[PDB]
Amino acid sequence: MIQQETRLKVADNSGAREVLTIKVLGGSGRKTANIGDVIVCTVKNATPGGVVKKGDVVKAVIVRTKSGVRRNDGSYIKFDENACVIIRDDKGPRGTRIFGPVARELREGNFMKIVSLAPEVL
Amino acid sequence: TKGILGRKIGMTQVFGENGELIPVTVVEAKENVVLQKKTVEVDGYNAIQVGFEDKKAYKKDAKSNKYANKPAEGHAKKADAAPKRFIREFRNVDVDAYEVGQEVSVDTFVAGDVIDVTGVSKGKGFQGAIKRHGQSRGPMSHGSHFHRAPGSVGMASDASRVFKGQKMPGRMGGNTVTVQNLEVVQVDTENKVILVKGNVPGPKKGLVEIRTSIK
Amino acid sequence: MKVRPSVKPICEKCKVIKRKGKVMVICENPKHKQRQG
Amino acid sequence: SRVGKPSDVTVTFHVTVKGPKGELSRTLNERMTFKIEVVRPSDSKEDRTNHGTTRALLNNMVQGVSQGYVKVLELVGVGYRAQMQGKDLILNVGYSHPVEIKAEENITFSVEKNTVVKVEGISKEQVGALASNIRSVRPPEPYKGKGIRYQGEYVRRKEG
RNA sequence: AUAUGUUAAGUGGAAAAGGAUGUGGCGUUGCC
RNA sequence: UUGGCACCUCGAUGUCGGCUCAUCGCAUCCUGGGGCUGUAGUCGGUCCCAAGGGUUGGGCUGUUCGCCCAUUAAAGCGGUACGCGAGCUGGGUUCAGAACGUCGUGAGACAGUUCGGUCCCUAUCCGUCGUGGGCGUAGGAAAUUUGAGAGGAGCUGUCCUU
RNA sequence: GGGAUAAGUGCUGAAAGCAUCUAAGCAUGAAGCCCCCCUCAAGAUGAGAUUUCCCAACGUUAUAAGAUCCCUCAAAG
Ligand SMILES: CC[C@H]1OC(=O)[C@@](C)(F)C(=O)[C@H](C)[C@@H](O[C@@H]2O[C@H](C)C[C@H](N(C)C)[C@H]2O)[C@](C)(OC)C[C@@H](C)C(=O)[C@H](C)[C@H]2N(CCCCn3cc(-c4cccc(N)c4)nn3)C(=O)O[C@]12C
Ligand SMILES: [K+]
Ligand SMILES: [Mg+2]
Ligand SMILES: [Mg+2]
Ligand SMILES: [Mg+2]
Ligand SMILES: [Mg+2]
Ligand SMILES: [Mg+2]
Ligand SMILES: [Mg+2]
Ligand SMILES: [Mg+2]
Ligand SMILES: [Mg+2]
Ligand SMILES: [Mg+2]
Ligand SMILES: [Mg+2]
Ligand SMILES: [Mg+2]
Ligand SMILES: [Mg+2]
Ligand SMILES: [Mg+2]
Ligand SMILES: [Mg+2]
Ligand SMILES: [Mg+2]
Ligand SMILES: [Mg+2]
Ligand SMILES: [Zn+2]
Repeated sequence: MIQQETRLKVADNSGAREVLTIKVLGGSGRKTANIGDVIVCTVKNATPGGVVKKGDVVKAVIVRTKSGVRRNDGSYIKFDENACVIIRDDKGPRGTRIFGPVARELREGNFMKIVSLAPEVL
Repeated sequence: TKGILGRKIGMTQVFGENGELIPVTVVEAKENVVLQKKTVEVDGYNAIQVGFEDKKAYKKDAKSNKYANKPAEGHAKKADAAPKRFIREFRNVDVDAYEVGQEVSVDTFVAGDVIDVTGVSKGKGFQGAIKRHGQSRGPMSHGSHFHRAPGSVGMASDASRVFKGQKMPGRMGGNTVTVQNLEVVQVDTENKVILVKGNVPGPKKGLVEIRTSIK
Repeated sequence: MKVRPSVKPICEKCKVIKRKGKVMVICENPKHKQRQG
Repeated sequence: SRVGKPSDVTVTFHVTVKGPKGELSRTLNERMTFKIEVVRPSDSKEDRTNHGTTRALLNNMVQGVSQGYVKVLELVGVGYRAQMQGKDLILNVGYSHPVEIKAEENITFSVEKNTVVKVEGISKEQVGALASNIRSVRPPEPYKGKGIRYQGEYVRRKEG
């Protein structure tokens, strides 16, 4: 459950460490976003030498949330943190690695490169 | 089309084909009997009257609705049925396919049938604009003295009155509500039960009317 | 369609007619179609 | 009226013919008598207008009962087709769905090369309406001429 | 109500420059 | 709108912005329909019909406004005492303190600025939202109803295929 | 989805021999109008309809069918 001003860890090696959510995309009046949704964010904290730098306005896909998600079989998955991945327009990751587990809903979202690079897909 | 009366028992869930979780409402629709057939020639419209949930027979000095009074008893005997607790009319069905005094079984519906369910929603008593009409609160701090009030109710000299239809506090719930395009999940002839996908109006034990969907 | 208070022929082929109580100009040239209004 | 002022058909007056190609009855204006030949009463403006239009309608009835009417449409464009699906017409005019134009009484459809369509009937108004609907399915476009045009109708063509 | 005519816009029952084969009455002339 | 006039109100008609709650107009912002195009297509320009619904979350500023960030189908323009303080707030603005610039001999003052500065009221009538009692409906009564009429709802994106 | 329409688009058609969507006729045509969908509704004093129940004598007394008072309550408040 990600809204404007929510801060998210970045689960890739693109340079960004923490981002702040600027906008939840996908319609007028949309307030919250979850796993697989795309957000506009600003990089509040970055590591040295990364492609993505502090102060940049980028787009990211949410890959895990504390709220988690509910699947049609009545099962749920929840994570210990909110983490996102910086993406390009082609939905490919800007970084070259993905850290930590990501939700399988990314596959339905067509973030196949992220799913492939993830060390675990639950 | 098709129609039946029942009591809402409660909510549960089932697992469909491919394992998806289907939340369902259990409706017990035993003891449904056609009491009357209204026609255009006599009543001006076509309908079948269905009684549901047999009650006790008439007795002298009855003090509650558990016992049929003499008018109700005569009305039921004309159909050769026990007096019923709930009586409702169905206009959607075709009256030429029913006889007076015939049972309306749960086997009338079939799994996959699309239905509309009508019932009296749960009562909530006297409620304010925030809950009853879903309005916004005023600020809770910053010196505010406006929290759950309804706000401005009109304009100035024009119009010097409050319009009809203004949203204000008052009794909430207890209204007739129709939920449309639900699905019949399962019909269980023993126990006379229909499983409706989703949820329906009213408290547990409340009367519900199941009809074939208009749309 | 030109909707104008002042409708008048624009070439020699323009024709002034009245339809449903409105003064119009019709022509082979669609640009010259005019209605008063 | 200059317009206002037959054959083995009936012309048995309201009017109702019994010609070779059908009956084709109607009412005509109620203030105009006939001897055929119509006559204008009171010489008023409305009287003259109605005299002219009544004479035209009567001549049309005679012509339709005698030799009928035929409107011809042509389809221009690569892949455009017109089939006769039994009695009705089916048009493939570049849409994602074929268009079904349903035949009507005293009206018959014909197709040549599945490109030139013809509407035949006793009633001039009905034939004109059917032709106008077949045209309205897809009217001509000014840049290439594609569409269902009238056979003898001029199409204004614009450049690229 | 009576006689004669005008309007078809509910004009009558809120407005202009300007536009128009609306319609009635006077006419001046060109062609036949 | 800025004004002109001084006709209601000075034995008081609370002023700006915001909040809450709306309601109406159409000169229509989006969506629906259409004509023309200097309309190839995708896009556009312009005019006509159309008020059903819809029409944002922030940074700055008391602000209205405006600029900017990021969205959206769209982020329309106006009326309702520049709608709405016996519904709220009180940042600004007519108050007593103090200071700067400036003017004044001075007391003090301001096409100015700056920090601080008490928002009362138990609803009689109409109105509105709910909820009962009486009588009427040509016998009395239980239940089921028709529907004159009224209210509600009415938005729209993206993707695949053709 | 059905009916009637707006701006439009016409067909037939004269006044005006021709032309002309119009003057009489005939079509078509909007998220809009009237319905369709949901809710309330006979104090609709125009007070409607159906089924069933009840039936006395001398304003009075007692009553019918049926309601209540009072009492135990909750899905209602
Ligand atoms: C809080 C109670 C006071 O209300 C108010 O102060 C307000 C909030 F209600 C108020 O200011 C009203 C609204 C005022 O009226 C406005 O006046 C304007 C000029 C015009 C406006 N309209 C016409 C446009 C009027 O509505 C005025 C003049 O009160 C000062 C009304 C007059 C009748 C007035 O003087 C009254 C009598 C005023 N007052 C003097 C208080 C004088 C100041 N004060 C004293 C105290 C106090 C005293 C003792 C103990 C404690 N703890 C406190 N608290 N406040 C009281 O003792 O009581 C009240 C009612
Ligand atoms: K009644
Ligand atoms: Mg709020
Ligand atoms: Mg408080
Ligand atoms: Mg001009
Ligand atoms: Mg008028
Ligand atoms: Mg003024
Ligand atoms: Mg004076
Ligand atoms: Mg004053
Ligand atoms: Mg006074
Ligand atoms: Mg308009
Ligand atoms: Mg800040
Ligand atoms: Mg105001
Ligand atoms: Mg007020
Ligand atoms: Mg001072
Ligand atoms: Mg000095
Ligand atoms: Mg302070
Ligand atoms: Mg009605
Ligand atoms: Zn022209």
